[PDB]
Amino acid sequence: QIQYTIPPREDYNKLSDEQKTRISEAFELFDSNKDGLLSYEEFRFVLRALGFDLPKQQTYDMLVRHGQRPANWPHDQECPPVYRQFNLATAQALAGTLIRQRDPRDELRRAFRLFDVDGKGMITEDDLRKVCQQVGNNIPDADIQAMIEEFDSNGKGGVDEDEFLRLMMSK
Amino acid sequence: RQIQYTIPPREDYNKLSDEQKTRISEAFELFDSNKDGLLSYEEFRFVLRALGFDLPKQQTYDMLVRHGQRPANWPHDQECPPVYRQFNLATAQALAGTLIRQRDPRDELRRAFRLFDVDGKGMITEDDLRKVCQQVGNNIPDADIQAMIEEFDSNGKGGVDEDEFLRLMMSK
Amino acid sequence: PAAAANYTPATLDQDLRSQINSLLIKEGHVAKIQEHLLHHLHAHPSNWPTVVQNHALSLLRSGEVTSFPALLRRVVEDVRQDTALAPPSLAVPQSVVEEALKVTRECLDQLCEIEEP
Amino acid sequence: PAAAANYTPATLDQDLRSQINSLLIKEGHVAKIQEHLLHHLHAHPSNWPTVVQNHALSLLRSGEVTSFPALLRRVVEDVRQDTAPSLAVPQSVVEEALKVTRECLDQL
Amino acid sequence: LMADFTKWFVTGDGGIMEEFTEETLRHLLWDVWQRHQREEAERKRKAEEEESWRLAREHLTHRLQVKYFYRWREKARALAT
Amino acid sequence: LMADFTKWFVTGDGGIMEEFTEETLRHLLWDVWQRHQREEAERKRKAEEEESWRLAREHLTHRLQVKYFYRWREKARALAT
Repeated sequence: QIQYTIPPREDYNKLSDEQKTRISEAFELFDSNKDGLLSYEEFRFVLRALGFDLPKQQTYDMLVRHGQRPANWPHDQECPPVYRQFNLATAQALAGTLIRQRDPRDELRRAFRLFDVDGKGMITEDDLRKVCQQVGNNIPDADIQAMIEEFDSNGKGGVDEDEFLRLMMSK
Repeated sequence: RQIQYTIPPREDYNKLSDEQKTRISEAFELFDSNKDGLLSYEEFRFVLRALGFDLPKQQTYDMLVRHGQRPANWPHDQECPPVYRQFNLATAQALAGTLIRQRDPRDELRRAFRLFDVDGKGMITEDDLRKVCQQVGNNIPDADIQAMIEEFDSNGKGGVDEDEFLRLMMSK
Repeated sequence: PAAAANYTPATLDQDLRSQINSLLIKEGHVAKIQEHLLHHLHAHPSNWPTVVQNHALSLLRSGEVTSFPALLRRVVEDVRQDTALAPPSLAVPQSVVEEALKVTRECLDQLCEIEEP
Repeated sequence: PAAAANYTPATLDQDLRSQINSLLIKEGHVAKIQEHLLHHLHAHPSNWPTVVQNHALSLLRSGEVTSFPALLRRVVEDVRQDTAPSLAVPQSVVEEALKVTRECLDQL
Repeated sequence: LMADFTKWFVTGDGGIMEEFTEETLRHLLWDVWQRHQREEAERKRKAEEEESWRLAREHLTHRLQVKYFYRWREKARALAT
Repeated sequence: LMADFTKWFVTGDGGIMEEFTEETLRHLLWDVWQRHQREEAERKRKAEEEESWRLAREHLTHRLQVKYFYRWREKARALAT
């Protein structure tokens, strides 16, 4: 297999400024060494910060394909995949591809799990109130009551995952 | 009488680095929870405190009256009080820029010194450096941190005081 | 008692010696305190102090004023102008003024007499 | 009840008729299990399993292999390189195999 | 009539009504001033503890510690030669 | 000689040594495999306790909650007429 190759940037360019800023943000966060380089696990975390929990296999493939050796490594010797690092370009490109390849439903399911922390299977007014307390802004109970009641099709007293996704993807 | 609603200059915002501009935009976007691209008075105050500025109310009020814009929902035929005015991204950028460029380099260092020495002992010891190491996540050999203390400890007191911290952190 | 000087009637009149003299005589064997009491007692019922406090509060909350002396000067000017315009307003109600007239009148009646030319 | 018939000497000799015959007869009054037992019990003393485990661990730690069958194939492939810390099974247990198998193969 | 003189005295410049209003304003305003200070202490306290600011603060702390710690350690290793 | 025959028989291709080593490797590797799994569980758990990660996580959580809450409330407000 071809190896050490830089990843394509086409899938990174079509992003918006916010996203790119978030990628650079995550990178800069987990770039404690400040060398503009990340270890393997740091990169895994950087992806986990963007909300990607990929399996070791996929990140390892990324590692062998697009991993660069560290400077301290003597070029006369072979370098193992694990000891390789990631420059900003690789992280950006890879994260970009991952994002554009991402299914739009995932973030919403994740969010649904964030709103419904008790795992009841649905989001109730109380949950929305807790989230409101988390956001900091105070919303009248009529609004949140309307946020639940308008989308509750069972009269169960909350919104399940399906309804959440459907309402959140609806135009 | 006082001029009012005027837009602030970007001259002090332009010479900034990408890091600074990005950090400002980050702070703004963070405290811009309503996502309307506008901040309230207190939201802006927090945005300034996010940059590490603990300005007095007087100064932020001056900023508010001078560069505060009326909100859209407000009827244009009547006067709106200063407190009800808001800040777009541009104003926050300009003001933050001026604040950053006018700020003396010692402030952030004194703050940092208080961050390293949280117990208020008056000096930073090896233990503190170890705790900070634990906070950052990276593990550094004790020889280095021991050298971080010993190399700059001129009293043999077992730590580095504020003066020494600034002197060393400002050293060329 | 004290022989007066034909009272210099118009409210905005200039003579200050008679005023400070009267004040001097009045403070001794103090009567001023009665005025203070009657006024406070009659000032609180119209609900003026709460308005004043609320205004001062708004001024402090906005951050427009950041020192007590500035707050004092500001509020004093504000009541000065509201009182000017009156003839929620911070102007002192006319009731307590009338009260001032009455109580001050009785005190002055006891204290002094006004000669006739 | 078994004739060697010049025994197909070369270690690389590819004979399955004799092998399946002998193995089949040997399976009755099974000896495979005795060899296996004696061998493990004699395999652990040489300290080989730790070498193998550490290698397999490294393979799993790197993330190169992410499934047990792949780990098995990878490691069996690796140990196979006897000819090349070596994962080769010590010669001791081989000699033991020779002895016990000879003994149990002598009876037939 | 005395009443006219009293009127001048009370509603005049430097009158009792003026000094009175000034004093009562002094005391009342001082009270509400201290009141406001305490209220600001508590309101600021409650405003500080909550999430958004806490995120900004934690971020700030981390960034600063990283920056100046590694900068410091660089100075140290440099001096160790 | 029987010794030669057993030699061929044991260390030959498809020999007893091969079947044996294969089998023992199978079971041994399964053991160490499970061991690695447990170790990974613990390593991930401890790795999660890192502060940088907690920050990334909290920031993400907050951001998501904000985004989708306000979006949701917007939809609600729209339908409420």
